[PDB]
Amino acid sequence: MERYENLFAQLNDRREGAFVPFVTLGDPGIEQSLKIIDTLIDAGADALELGVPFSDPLADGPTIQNANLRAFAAGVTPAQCFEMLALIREKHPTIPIGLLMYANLVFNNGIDAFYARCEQVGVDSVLVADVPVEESAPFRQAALRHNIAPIFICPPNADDDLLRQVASYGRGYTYLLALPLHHLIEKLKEYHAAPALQGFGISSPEQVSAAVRAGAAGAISGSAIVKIIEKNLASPKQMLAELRSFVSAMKAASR
Amino acid sequence: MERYENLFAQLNDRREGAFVPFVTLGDPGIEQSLKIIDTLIDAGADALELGVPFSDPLADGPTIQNANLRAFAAGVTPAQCFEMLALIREKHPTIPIGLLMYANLVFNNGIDAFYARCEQVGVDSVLVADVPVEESAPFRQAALRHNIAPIFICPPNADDDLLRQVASYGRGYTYLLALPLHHLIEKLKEYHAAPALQGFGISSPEQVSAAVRAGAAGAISGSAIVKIIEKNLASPKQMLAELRSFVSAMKAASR
Amino acid sequence: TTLLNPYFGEFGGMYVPQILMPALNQLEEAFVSAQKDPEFQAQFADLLKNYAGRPTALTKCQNITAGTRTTLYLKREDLLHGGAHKTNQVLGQALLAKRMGKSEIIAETGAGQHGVASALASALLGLKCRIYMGAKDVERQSPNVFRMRLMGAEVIPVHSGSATLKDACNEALRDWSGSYETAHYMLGTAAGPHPYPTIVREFQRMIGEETKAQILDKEGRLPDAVIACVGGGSNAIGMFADFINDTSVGLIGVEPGGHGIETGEHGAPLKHGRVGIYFGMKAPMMQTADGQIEESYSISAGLDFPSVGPQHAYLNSIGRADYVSITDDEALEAFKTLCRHEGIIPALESSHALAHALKMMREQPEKEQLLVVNLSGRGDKDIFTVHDILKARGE
Amino acid sequence: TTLLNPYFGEFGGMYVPQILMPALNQLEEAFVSAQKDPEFQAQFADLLKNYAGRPTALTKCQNITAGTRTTLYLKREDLLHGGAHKTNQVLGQALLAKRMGKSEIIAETGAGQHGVASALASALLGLKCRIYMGAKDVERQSPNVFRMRLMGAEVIPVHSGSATLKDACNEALRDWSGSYETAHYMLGTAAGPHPYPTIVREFQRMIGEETKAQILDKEGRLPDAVIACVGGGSNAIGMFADFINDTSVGLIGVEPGGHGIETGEHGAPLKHGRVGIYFGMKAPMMQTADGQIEESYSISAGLDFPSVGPQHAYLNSIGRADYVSITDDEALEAFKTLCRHEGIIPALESSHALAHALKMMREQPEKEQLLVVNLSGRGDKDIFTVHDILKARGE
Ligand code: NA
Ligand code: NA
Repeated sequence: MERYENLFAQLNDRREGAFVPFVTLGDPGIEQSLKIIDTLIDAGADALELGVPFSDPLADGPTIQNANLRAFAAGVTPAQCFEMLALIREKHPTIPIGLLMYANLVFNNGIDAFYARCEQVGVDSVLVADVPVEESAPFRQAALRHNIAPIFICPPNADDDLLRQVASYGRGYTYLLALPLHHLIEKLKEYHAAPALQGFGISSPEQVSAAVRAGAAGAISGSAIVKIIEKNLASPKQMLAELRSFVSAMKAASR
Repeated sequence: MERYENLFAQLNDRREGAFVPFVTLGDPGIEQSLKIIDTLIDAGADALELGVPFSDPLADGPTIQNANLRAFAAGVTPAQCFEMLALIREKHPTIPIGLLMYANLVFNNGIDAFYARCEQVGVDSVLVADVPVEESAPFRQAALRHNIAPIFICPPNADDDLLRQVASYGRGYTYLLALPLHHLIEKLKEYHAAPALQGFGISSPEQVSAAVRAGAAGAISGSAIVKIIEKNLASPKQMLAELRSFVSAMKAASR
Repeated sequence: TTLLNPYFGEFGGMYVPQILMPALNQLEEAFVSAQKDPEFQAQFADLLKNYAGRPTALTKCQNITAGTRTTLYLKREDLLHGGAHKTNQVLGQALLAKRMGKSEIIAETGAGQHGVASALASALLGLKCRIYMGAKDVERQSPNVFRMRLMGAEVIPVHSGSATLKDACNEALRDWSGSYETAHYMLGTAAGPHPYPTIVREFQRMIGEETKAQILDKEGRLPDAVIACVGGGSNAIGMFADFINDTSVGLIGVEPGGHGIETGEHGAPLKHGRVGIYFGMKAPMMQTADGQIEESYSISAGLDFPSVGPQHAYLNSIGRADYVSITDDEALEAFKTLCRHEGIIPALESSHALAHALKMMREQPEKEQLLVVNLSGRGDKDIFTVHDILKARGE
Repeated sequence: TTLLNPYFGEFGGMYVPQILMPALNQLEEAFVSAQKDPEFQAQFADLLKNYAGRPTALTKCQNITAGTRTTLYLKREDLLHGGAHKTNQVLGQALLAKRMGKSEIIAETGAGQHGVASALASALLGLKCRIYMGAKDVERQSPNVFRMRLMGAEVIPVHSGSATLKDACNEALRDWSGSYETAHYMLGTAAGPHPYPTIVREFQRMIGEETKAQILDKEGRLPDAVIACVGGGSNAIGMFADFINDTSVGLIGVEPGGHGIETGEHGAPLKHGRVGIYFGMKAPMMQTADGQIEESYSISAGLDFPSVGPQHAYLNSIGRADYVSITDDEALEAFKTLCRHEGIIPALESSHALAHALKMMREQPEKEQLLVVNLSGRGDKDIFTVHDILKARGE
């Protein structure tokens, strides 16, 4: 978490929103994925959301399931994912790194051991996509014991009791997915929630400026990035230039 | 019938059994069948049993169903059968001619009309293979109104009440198909049955002599004849010479 | 002499070779004795209830009749073990065979369904089952051949010439004529020589008896009409029998119209054939002008029988029951309608009965009427046939 | 907060994305309300009795057990409309969907049998049914696709990557997460997130309740053991549930052993897998060493599920129920044995339960024991599979 607190403090001083891209680790392959991630950071990403390839995903779907398939086709293990994470952190000491996980990969070798490994490689937060707040206690406890921020989704069908739980249990940032964003943000501010990142359908600069204007702390963009990766599988170099151009555009919109 | 009475009277004067071949009318074709029948008579047949091709036979089976099929393949209608019968009678005025029928062909155009046509062409007897004595009354009555002898089968599972009915209702001859033949013949003589012709498995001269020795009036041979027809379908002339040799042998055994 | 009347009016009788009369007389006496035996009835009921699954449901089909004044119930013989009504009477005939001390069963089949029924009854009751089948029917229905063999029956393909049901029947009877002391001939419909039309009716009559009790419980009155498909007549006479003396209840039998009566390709001898003597009985049949038995036709193999049971011919003649026909296409539409609107896949045989009920409702939709259709079988066996047709016509 | 306990010991729970919690909470409340509603129970009973054909028979199989001191009964869920137990709970879930004012049903299927069940229930009750199916399962079972379409369901082939049951499940849940106000997700076994393991058990528990009444009537005592196959767990928990507090009654669940546990090609996660979190639940599963879900294998498609319902994992852990496995070849031999000796063609799923009962009898033939096997389905669907195997091995 500390990295998130420091990031949001600096952005607030700059009157700035965060722009946070998502990619799957090892898509389309390890070295290229490391290249992608360094390109995202150099283009202006304020934080990263990184997916660990899973045998059977769900809160994602299409553009991302292919990314998962590509990473499996390259033979990427969770252990190789943790090695990439350590290297990313060794290159980039301050950027917040969040993981998007599914519960079985956290549970598989022991929950406390998973978050211990996150802390060892320098991850800052973990969102377990199929652990609702109702089931989250052992995950949250292990996360906090290893200085990892537990991330929760605030969905469109949220209600007031969910808002209070997400505000009370989340750290680092709140994943915002009906009330107008403004009112949802108001209630999240009233309940002292972690700074909200809007994460639904963020694909153009005007959506980034809109989220910050609504009172969110920034925006998370997932499918859009992985689509650029999808489009240029045969052109590694065009892939990176397109990724640079998109992220630079999205980050500019947050200022 | 009268022809049967005259035949058996003459054979009894000669201390002789009857030999009676069976063939299907129009097998393998009309002219050949007429040739077959004239060959059977010249070789020494004392009477004839003639089958009318039927769509769906039963008290016969294999060797004969093929004969029926052959006759159908030649396109033989019951009306063509009656024309052949009239001609056979025109060539052969004294030989008893018996038909083997199935009930639907007798019923089809009216039972009385069927036996009227039998009398017109000079048939002497009719065995309806699927009309048991229990159902026979309208058939027997129509037969007798047209001077046709109704033939009944005395089967191996016969009992005393069946013996008395067959003896009382049959005319011309009794079709004999367990009691030793001798005792069955004794009871049939005691009940004044029409002279018995043994008709089960008659295929060699010693069976003809055996039947007459048992007290039967003669023997009927069916499958054996149609087998000779079957064997020589490609040799019309060999067919007739083999038929002549078999019938001459079988008739000799009856003297 | 017989114990029971072999005729229904002019129809019926025992038109078999003399050698088979002792077998038929033995069967009649055993049947008459069995009907008087409380222990036989208790064993039969035990098998029907605890093995075959009787009583079967009487299902109200409200979706089908929406917007009309017809109320339609389906008698669910499709829910019987084996998937058709045929199971009722084979269990009775198999018990009757054991009553006569017999340890073997002879049967023959065309569509294969009667053969499956005879094989399952023989397996349950410990009887050696041999089944004659026209080899063409063999090839046309190799699933049911495997089912019969799975169930331990010996299946015997009959080559004859026409290699069909009539050819299998003839071989089965020839077998029976020499083995009846130890083997029973399990005839598959309410036709043939006496006593079979009577025995099959009595071993199917629980269909109508249950229906009567169920409809009185649910509606407080008897049906305006009960409706059943007629191939040889067993499921229909089983439905009709308990209602014959309830003269307010219409009895409607449905023969297959095939491609249409006017095409000559149908299986409707009762209304469009001519009385003849065949299959051991005097009954309406399909036959040529000079008396050769004609082939029938129906999309449904179970209804492809060129004659009909003599009791139906009799009920028609005196006007107690009415007989109609339904074409392939009408039966197919009824099949689709029941699948879609009630979630029940019916046999194409039974779909002929349903189709006529749908016509009674649709032609006069403000007529109040309470109808029961005998759903004689399930239609899983027909989905490939229905598929090939709809595929071949652009659906 | 929930109204009911989502856990059975450590197993179960609601491990779904946050967006699906309102749908699960709504379903739980509707279910709890329905269980307290005499009118809901009366409607459910009406459908079970008059449409599906309950109660089902309890059949004594004396031929099977000859020469032993085992008495064996079969609970005949094969006689239910549709031919398997799956029909009980889809009728309940479809009524529950209407209780929440829903007019659409979402389902997914692999073997196709649950899809056929959901389609027939949706047709009867007037619900729009859309069914997700892994396209490979599509190709493998095109009969059931036609059945579902015949019955008016929309079948949606899922291409994903692995195009299988898990891929159809994921698409069905993604659909549900955006449509739950108008659509109900009809899960097909006693697994998944709470409240489904509980709902499916309660809508299947008439199997064991009837069995208890029938065996007390016929034998005057409870079984020594009831035995059922376990794919996801619904037919087994339906049999077990009413006996759980009868501690003298053994509860035996049978997982598929496939080619043998030691080959790794099996579907026995309860005894040979490892606890994980997947399908919305914490439960035993087949998974790789670093936590990717493994594929299961069984000759029987209905048992090819790499996890198991959490209540079974709980009953095993406390020793109230025992779980065993049966290989393809053992199930095939039991299938053949029932066909030959009782005239009943069983589902290959249910044949795993029968095979274990045959082993209990054959290994200790002078042990007196009263056994009930849940015959969860009929096996007409499997005759082609059984044929190809016996043909390929020289039979
Ligand atoms: Na007919
Ligand atoms: Na399983």
